[PDB]
Amino acid sequence: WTRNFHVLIDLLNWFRTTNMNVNNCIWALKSSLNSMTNAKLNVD
Amino acid sequence: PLEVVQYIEDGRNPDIYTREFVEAIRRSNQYQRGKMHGLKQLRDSLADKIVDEFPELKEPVEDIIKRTS
Amino acid sequence: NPLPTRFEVELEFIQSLANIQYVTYLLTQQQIWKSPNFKNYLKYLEYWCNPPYSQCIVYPNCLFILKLLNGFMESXXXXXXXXXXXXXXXXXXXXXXXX
Amino acid sequence: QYKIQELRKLLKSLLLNYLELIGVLPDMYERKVENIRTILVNIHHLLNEYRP
Amino acid sequence: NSTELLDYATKLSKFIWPA
Repeated sequence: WTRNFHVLIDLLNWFRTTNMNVNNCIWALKSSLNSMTNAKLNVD
Repeated sequence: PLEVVQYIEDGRNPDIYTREFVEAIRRSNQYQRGKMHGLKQLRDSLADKIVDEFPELKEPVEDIIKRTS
Repeated sequence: NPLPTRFEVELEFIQSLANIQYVTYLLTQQQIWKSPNFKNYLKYLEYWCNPPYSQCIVYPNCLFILKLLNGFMESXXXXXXXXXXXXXXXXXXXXXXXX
Repeated sequence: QYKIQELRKLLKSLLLNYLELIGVLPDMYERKVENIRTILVNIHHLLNEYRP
Repeated sequence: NSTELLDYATKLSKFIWPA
């Protein structure tokens, strides 16, 4: 089967990395909204 | 990840391994390029929406759609 | 945090009267009612209802509940049983208004 | 007049950051989301000035 | 006076009952 080995996989590894890079921002976008309520503060 | 030696020990042909790798690089290429295409559609769609929203912000957002080039 | 102060101790104690189950636990006792000490202490805690002591009261209920109990100790198990049902009816509306 | 002149500005900037966050996606997005965070906090400051 | 209520009533909006 061997008819080098390292090069044929790193491309797909990077293509798998990029998708995760696309998915990692949404969770931060969800945490920011939770971080905004602590800064938000009618009067009776 | 090392399905090659798993196919050698279990008794499978790595031709379907590297074949699914060709379909994985092609399908992943169309997937990422599709995400960038729809994302560009959102970028110029929402960007043009802000363009017709206000004119004094149209000129700078044109710079935004013309930057990183 | 360092050692407390009598002002904060009495403040947190009178503010603890806003909780209904805590007042229920205070009234369902048998030792603190044999000697005229806890009643005179509750009647003593009436200075928080007047300025400038009223500027630190966070919960408006504890004060008025105190005035109710001081209003009731002047004139056993049954009435003590009577109050919490009514206050229970009152609570949730205010809770809705809070947040 | 007051903070109402700046709020607008901040608002106008927020969208301008959002566009950026859209145009990045790559691993650059992180850096951008930082700036976005700062903008939101500014909004909160002005509202604090509207509390009393 | 109203000056005590404009600065004291603002702390009554943030407050859950004590536990």
